[PDB]
Amino acid sequence: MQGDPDVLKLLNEQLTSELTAINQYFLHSKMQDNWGFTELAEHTRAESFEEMRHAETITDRILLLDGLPNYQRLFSLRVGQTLREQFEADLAIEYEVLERLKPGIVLCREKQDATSARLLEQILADEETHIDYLETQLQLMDKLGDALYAAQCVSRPPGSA
Amino acid sequence: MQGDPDVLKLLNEQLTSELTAINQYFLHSKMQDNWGFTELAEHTRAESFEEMRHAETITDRILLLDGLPNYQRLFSLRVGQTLREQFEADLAIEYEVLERLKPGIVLCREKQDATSARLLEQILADEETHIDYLETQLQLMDKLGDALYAAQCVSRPPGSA
Amino acid sequence: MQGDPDVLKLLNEQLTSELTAINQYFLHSKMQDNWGFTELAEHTRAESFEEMRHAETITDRILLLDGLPNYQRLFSLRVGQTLREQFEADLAIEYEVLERLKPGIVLCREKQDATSARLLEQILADEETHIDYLETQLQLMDKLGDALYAAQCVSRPPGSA
Amino acid sequence: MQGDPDVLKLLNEQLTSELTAINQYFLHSKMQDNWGFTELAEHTRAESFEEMRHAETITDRILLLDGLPNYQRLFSLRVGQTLREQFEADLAIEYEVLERLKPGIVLCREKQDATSARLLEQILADEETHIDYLETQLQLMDKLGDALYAAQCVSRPPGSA
Amino acid sequence: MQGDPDVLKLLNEQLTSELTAINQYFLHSKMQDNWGFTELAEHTRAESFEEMRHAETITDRILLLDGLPNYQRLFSLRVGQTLREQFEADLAIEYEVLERLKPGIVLCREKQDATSARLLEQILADEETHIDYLETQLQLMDKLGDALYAAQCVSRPPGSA
Amino acid sequence: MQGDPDVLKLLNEQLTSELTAINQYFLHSKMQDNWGFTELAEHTRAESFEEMRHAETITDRILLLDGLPNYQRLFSLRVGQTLREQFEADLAIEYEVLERLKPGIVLCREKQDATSARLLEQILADEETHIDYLETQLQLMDKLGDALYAAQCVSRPPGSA
Amino acid sequence: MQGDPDVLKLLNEQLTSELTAINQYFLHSKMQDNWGFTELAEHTRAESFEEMRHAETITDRILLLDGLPNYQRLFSLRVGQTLREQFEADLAIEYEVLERLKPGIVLCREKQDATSARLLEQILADEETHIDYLETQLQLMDKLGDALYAAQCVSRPPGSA
Ligand code: HEM
Ligand code: HEM
Ligand code: HEM
Ligand SMILES: [Mg+2]
Ligand SMILES: [Mg+2]
Ligand SMILES: [Mg+2]
Ligand SMILES: [Mg+2]
Ligand SMILES: [Mg+2]
Ligand SMILES: [Mg+2]
Ligand SMILES: [Mg+2]
Ligand SMILES: [Zn+2]
Ligand SMILES: [Zn+2]
Ligand SMILES: [Zn+2]
Ligand SMILES: [Zn+2]
Ligand SMILES: [Zn+2]
Ligand SMILES: [Zn+2]
Ligand SMILES: [Zn+2]
Ligand SMILES: [Zn+2]
Ligand SMILES: [Zn+2]
Ligand SMILES: [Zn+2]
Ligand SMILES: [Zn+2]
Ligand SMILES: [Zn+2]
Ligand SMILES: [Zn+2]
Ligand SMILES: [Zn+2]
Repeated sequence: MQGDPDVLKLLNEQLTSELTAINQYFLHSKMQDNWGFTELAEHTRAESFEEMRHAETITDRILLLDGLPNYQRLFSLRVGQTLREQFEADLAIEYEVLERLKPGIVLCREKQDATSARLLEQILADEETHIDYLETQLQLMDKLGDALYAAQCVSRPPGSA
Repeated sequence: MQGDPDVLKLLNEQLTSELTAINQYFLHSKMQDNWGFTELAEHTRAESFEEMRHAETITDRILLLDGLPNYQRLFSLRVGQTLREQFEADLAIEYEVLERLKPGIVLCREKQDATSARLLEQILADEETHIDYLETQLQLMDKLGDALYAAQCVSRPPGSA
Repeated sequence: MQGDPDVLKLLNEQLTSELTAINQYFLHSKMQDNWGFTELAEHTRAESFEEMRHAETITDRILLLDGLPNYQRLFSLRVGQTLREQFEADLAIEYEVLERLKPGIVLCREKQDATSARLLEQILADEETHIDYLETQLQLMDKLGDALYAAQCVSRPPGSA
Repeated sequence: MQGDPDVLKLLNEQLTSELTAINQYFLHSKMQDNWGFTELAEHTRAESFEEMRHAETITDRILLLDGLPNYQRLFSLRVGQTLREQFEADLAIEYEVLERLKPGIVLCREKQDATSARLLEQILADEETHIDYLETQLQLMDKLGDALYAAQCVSRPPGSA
Repeated sequence: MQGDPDVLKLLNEQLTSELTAINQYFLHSKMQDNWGFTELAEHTRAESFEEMRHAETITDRILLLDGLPNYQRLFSLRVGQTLREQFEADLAIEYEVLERLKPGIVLCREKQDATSARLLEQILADEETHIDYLETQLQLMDKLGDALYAAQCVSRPPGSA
Repeated sequence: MQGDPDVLKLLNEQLTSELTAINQYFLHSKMQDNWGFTELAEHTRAESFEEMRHAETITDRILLLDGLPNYQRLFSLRVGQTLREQFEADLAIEYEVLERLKPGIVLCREKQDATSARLLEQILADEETHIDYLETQLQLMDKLGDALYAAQCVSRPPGSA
Repeated sequence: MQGDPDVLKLLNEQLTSELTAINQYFLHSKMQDNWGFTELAEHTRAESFEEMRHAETITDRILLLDGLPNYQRLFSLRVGQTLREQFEADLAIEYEVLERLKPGIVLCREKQDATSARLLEQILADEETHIDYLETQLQLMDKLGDALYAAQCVSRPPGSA
């Protein structure tokens, strides 16, 4: 099938977001592991795999629509130097996803591509959950304190890479 | 620990190659799936996961050596538009790996970092096997003919993405 | 026990034939593997193991007869450069086995060494089976054509060594 | 087999380190247990057993090379009086192992004793990992604070020797 | 891939030595069986199979490097006529392997073929182990006496081929 | 049998001390439960049961020796109103057990009642263990701080009676 | 708890013996393995582990009594060059343990430390049993003769390190 050019442009920009999120989350999780925050690392790693799945889903749809998935381009990674900065870095990307997909979904349905819209509706709900998780962590750090919060991210006894 | 700066530059160069290989192979697998070569696509996808593992292994070592893993850089993807071109594209990056790692391993041992050298020795063996597979497929296409080779890459009956 | 000196000379000639057949078949199977004909390679390797078993059985009898097994001597290997040449090379040694064992068996039963004769009767029937297999493959290549026959010797998707 | 005299001297020096690390680690873990840090004690004990295993592996190779394993000599134990001191003491012998084995490995490979080299490459990798665990715990204590870190090393309810 | 011409020459000489050791060990084991040393025979036969596996591993590497495995040449068998002579025979060829592979591994690494070096490092370790076993048996025969040693090589009651 | 009058006096004083420790420990555990220190409560309750078993063992021996177990007398309970006070309370009575049983065991043996001595030796060992636990907890509260220590005595989320 | 200073000195002296017996026994078992006496080596290794267990038990008690376990000091190893010499060497340290612990036990009971006494009574019983095993083997060698005894310490077929 031939996809609509604007829908393909949109799926491709979202693809770039996902490939960027894969790297950002993956690296965060590895850095978290290396700092001793092994319990938190497991969770960030899983976020990474969800992004891998998003990238795949989008690639499929781009191919089905006879487009060219862009695996060449990445956005700028935000590599945080502390737990708080890492949550904010990943929060920043998730909110860029909303800014895009909120009008994006509406644009797909105007173009009468319900299937693309539904696919992006599913990704949006997944990213809204990530946002929810991240925002709650930053809120928890505020309530517990950085030290105390970080203590909930290590195993007993603390472990390593 | 502090890694030797030339060793880390080499580990990061290799990391970039792995990240590039992940994208190249994964896209190739998806494209093979969409063309109906679903049997071949399963194998190419597995090659992609092996690169993901290489990236991870290298990332760990760079961190242990207190370096900064570069997840920002990719090399240029070669996206082939036929099966032969895809094998040739993937073969071209595996050969780049050899050119890098062959003197690389010797440099690591000279710098007295035998652990990073063994890590790269293991990746090198893995990539030599990928080379062997790819060169054998290009040979087989010559022996069988493109059509008949391709016919061994579809299921019974042929399927789709 | 003292074996008859002509029977021991015969048993040793055949052992040399088996030791040669072990190498020829084994190397053919490894070659086939490296060409991508992995399915065919499994069958040639098994013919190798059959020859290994013949060599052992003969070895045993030579020893029981207080002879010296010759493990030093090999005949000339025919190392084929194509599937057809490999079948022909392997067929050529099986035919040499026939020329030897057909009068050989009669000779053993003349020397009143029935047990060695039965030993060789068993080997002869196994080699007649290999001849049958080989002759049928050469016929099949003529019926199917080289490429099409070879395509039945790869897996789906084609693999390698 | 007669081993190279310099290889043997190196293997024996490393043996002495292992025997020392056994006692230091074992005693550390026992002290940790008596302080109530029973969860951390299990990890420290395990490090002990890893050292016992290195001692054994080296002993075997010294014997295979007709040398005399030195079970008489120990280095100076550093017995720390605090968790931080203990990590620092154990870190200090692991760094001594690096300074020995990094040129040690190159020396074995020069003497053309690749088997001894490989054995020490494996010990090196193991000790690099202890170093990584140790430096991560010292960093964690700085991020969490001594009291909070310590509370991750007791069970719920806190236990004892 | 095209292997280095000098490394292929080495791998091929190693292969001749393995093909020779298969024959030597195998025949020794059969001879041991016919003398009644059936328990010892089991162990010698296994050594034979280990040599078969080395021959295989080397063949695969020669083929991956586009070389021609030499299945035609054998070295001179040393066929011992007593247990002591057999251990000496077999020890003789294990030592020739060392003479060859100690500088060989160094040469592979200089040629920047780490993978072939690693393959030979593995074989070297395996042969060092054979040497250790063989040297131990010859020393045990000295300690126990030939009769008494031999008595530990038969079953209860002694069996036969 | 008729026990020695002096050993019976000792066994009976020991019995009073056990009956007292049952009550003290049991009440402490219940109090700990009502404060929310439910994980700590489990351990204190078990200490109570151990004291019940000591009381039983002593009763049986007094009866076998035709004595009159004194189930009427208690010593003064020390009921602490904080965790620290409770450990101190319980430690106080374990130390009184030592004061009594150290010369007691010596006295049984002088009276030639080895069996009663052995029985008390077993109790002494059990109490030394209680002392070790208690002393460790008081030292841990010093290291961690009262709040932090107490936090290791609650479940997640904190529970109640 | 504060242990009696003389009890602590005795426990530490015995600790030194154990640490020495660990090394002597372990090395003996490794040497026995390299000589081909692999069946006897398994028994000698086990004695080693028993010594490790004594070392641990003593360490625990020294710690419970707020002493400093001495992991720095070793006595002189007697490394025997023959099976008979090894039994004699190991017998010589077990007899040193008797000479220490026989008055040691009486001294603990005088200091009214019955728990330490019991712990050393248990070690004494264990070492009395090693002494019995050791003196029985020396007697057996005299009854069977060295060669014949030795042949009961190898497997069938004789093995190696
Ligand atoms: C092109 C971007 C990528 C795509 C589309 C992708 C896709 C996937 C998919 C579909 C899986 C299996 C998911 C599952 O069923 O659990 C996966 C697994 C994995 N990926 Fe990726 N990935 C990408 C990049 C990366 C990168 C950059 C890394 C690390 C540097 C990485 C590391 C891994 C690891 C460690 C696993 C699982 C390990 C295994 O079982 O092999 N991936 N990926
Ligand atoms: C050309 C050199 C040879 C190669 C590369 C070779 C390789 C092998 C391999 C890969 C196996 C499978 C089992 C294993 O290796 O663990 C095997 C089995 C065997 N080989 Fe060989 N071999 C060779 C020559 C010989 C010779 C000269 C004999 C003498 C009889 C022999 C006797 C056997 C026997 C009895 C078995 C097991 C029987 C069976 O599995 O059916 N081999 N060989
Ligand atoms: C002298 C050098 C030593 C060597 C070569 C040595 C070797 C070993 C080996 C090979 C094991 C079993 C391996 C395993 O289960 O993972 C072991 C276990 C043990 N070792 Fe050592 N060890 C040595 C010294 C010590 C010392 C000084 C202590 C101090 C008490 C010690 C305490 C233990 C304990 C508690 C175990 C495990 C107990 C068991 O499994 O029965 N070892 N040792
Ligand atoms: Mg399509
Ligand atoms: Mg670090
Ligand atoms: Mg015979
Ligand atoms: Mg030796
Ligand atoms: Mg090839
Ligand atoms: Mg009564
Ligand atoms: Mg204490
Ligand atoms: Zn996503
Ligand atoms: Zn997301
Ligand atoms: Zn790779
Ligand atoms: Zn690759
Ligand atoms: Zn045959
Ligand atoms: Zn045949
Ligand atoms: Zn170590
Ligand atoms: Zn270590
Ligand atoms: Zn070999
Ligand atoms: Zn060998
Ligand atoms: Zn009690
Ligand atoms: Zn108590
Ligand atoms: Zn002991
Ligand atoms: Zn002992």
